[PDB]
Amino acid sequence: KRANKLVIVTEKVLLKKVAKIIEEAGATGYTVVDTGGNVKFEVLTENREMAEKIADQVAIKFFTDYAGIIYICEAEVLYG
Amino acid sequence: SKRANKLVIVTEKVLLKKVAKIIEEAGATGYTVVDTGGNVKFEVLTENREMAEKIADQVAIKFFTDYAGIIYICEAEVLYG
Amino acid sequence: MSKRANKLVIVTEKVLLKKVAKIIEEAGATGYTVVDTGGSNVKFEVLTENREMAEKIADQVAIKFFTDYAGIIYICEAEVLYG
Repeated sequence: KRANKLVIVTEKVLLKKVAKIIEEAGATGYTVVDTGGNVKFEVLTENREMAEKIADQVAIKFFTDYAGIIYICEAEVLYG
Repeated sequence: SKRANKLVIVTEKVLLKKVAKIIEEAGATGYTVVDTGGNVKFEVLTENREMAEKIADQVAIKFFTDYAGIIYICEAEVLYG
Repeated sequence: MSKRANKLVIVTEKVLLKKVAKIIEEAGATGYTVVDTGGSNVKFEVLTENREMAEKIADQVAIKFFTDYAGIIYICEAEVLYG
């Protein structure tokens, strides 16, 4: 099944706040890693709409005050 | 340049050695492994689709009825390797 | 609104972190991610302006280090939403 792999790279301080947004958006799960260049979230979303809803919330709420980038990659889910 | 399958396996850290063995025994030339929250995340650029699916089937069938996990594929264009 | 970009990923030996970071920056990359990985190794991810930049960075890293150090370089298509 084709899915959207939404990736959010932002400042580590927003880890708890962004994780809440992902969960409240109805994301079934997500990965989070520490990165240099910060924290990187990866979320396979049900549909495009959910990927965009999470992206819009994060951006609108934190991207005037915080550094970050958001992107989508196409993923084909085999299991899970 | 060559189109390849980037197989990604996210599962519990306890299965690191077991999953690594499956990748290697499938004939994977190499793989990346990282610790993750939300766990261990494997990334493997496979020769062909068939090998990507073989590894995915093996891991899922063997561990997923007992452990948490997700397996997916992303298209990658290999420039060097 | 949205823009397609090249997500260049470089996985190599941790010893080359500083050297590869310098190549990315000198190529004109606006930013990049770097993580520690097993398989120590280091993984860079760079969303490049265009394909040409992705390939310039890849050619420099590969030609200058891959005969002596281990590594792979690939590109994945990314759709940038914010940033």
